[PDB]
Amino acid sequence: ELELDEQQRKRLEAFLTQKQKVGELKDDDFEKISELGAGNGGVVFKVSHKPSGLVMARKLIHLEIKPAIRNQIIRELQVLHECNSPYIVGFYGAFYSDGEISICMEHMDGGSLDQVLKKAGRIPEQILGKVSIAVIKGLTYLREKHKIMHRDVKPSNILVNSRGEIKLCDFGVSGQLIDSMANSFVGTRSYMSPERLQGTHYSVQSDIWSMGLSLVEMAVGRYPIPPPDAKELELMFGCPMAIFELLDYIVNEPPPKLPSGVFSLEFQDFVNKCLIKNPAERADLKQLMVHAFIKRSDAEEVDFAGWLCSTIGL
Ligand SMILES: COC(=O)[C@@]1(O)C[C@H]2O[C@]1(C)n1c3ccccc3c3c4c(c5c6ccccc6n2c5c31)C(=O)NC4
Ligand SMILES: [Ca+2]
Ligand SMILES: [Mg+2]
Ligand code: NA
Repeated sequence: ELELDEQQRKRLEAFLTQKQKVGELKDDDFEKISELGAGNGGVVFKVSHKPSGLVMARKLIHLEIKPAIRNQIIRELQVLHECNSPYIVGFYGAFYSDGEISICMEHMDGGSLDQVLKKAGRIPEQILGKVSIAVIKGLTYLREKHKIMHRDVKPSNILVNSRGEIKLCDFGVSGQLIDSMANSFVGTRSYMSPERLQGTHYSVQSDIWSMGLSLVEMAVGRYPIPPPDAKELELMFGCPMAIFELLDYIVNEPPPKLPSGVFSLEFQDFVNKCLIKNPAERADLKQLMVHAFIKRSDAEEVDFAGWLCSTIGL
């Protein structure tokens, strides 16, 4: 299912063309255009690579560690240079400098589905059908060609742009970086599968669960954990807990689910097969790739770009 499209394949080569001319990334070649978002561990800025004129997203993570340690990280990130999927943010290059490690990539003017949600309030099903295909497709490539998991699926990790592109970002690739980052830098797991919340079996199934949870929140408009009362259900459509509480409520409670009537049965059944606790029972990639929801959505002609640009102003 990793086949390529004409327009897509043409866009994949474009990046390559540019990436070639850019050359070695140097700290003094960048110019801060603005801040994009606070990503746990470091910060993301909208920079300008003066020498090339290109606009990029520079991730900065301050890690005062031994040189060999740093030179090590940069060695691991060199892997992202091989990732070529229209469902994953284009990588430009990484490097260290004066205390910080820089991760330069492709800028996504659409932002994260996290912000998009806030703007829209709640994403339409037909739209969520495009995201599913994207995320679903992304994970496959991450495993198919790159034999690695994502390990961190959430609305904030789903970047989109004015071209109607949906790509994933924030997937671990450097063990050392994670090690050094694990220091003070630490994020939540409220989007993680229960299986992992027990040091048990964890594969793409863990990502598939993450997605399922995200899709619901985007569809409903809020975090679907725990299950919102009926007062809101009839409010939002017509019709708190501690980081450790949810972490367990997620393990000792019935998985969330999309409210009936408002959504399509196929979609409802789709998420459900995603939020199946037992990673063994939960649907696998190819299983979802051929799920009625994905087939119906893959066929639907949805102008994602238009709706997005209209939902955020763009
Ligand atoms: C709260 O926001 C986040 O966690 C983001 O994923 C979302 C936010 O910053 C983060 C840290 N982020 C990241 C966290 C980790 C890797 C990449 C990003 C990231 C990228 C971009 C943007 C972005 C663009 C426009 C508005 C906000 C944006 N962000 C990113 C990127 C981008 O255009 N290209 C990569
Ligand atoms: Ca400098
Ligand atoms: Mg993260
Ligand atoms: Na600098």
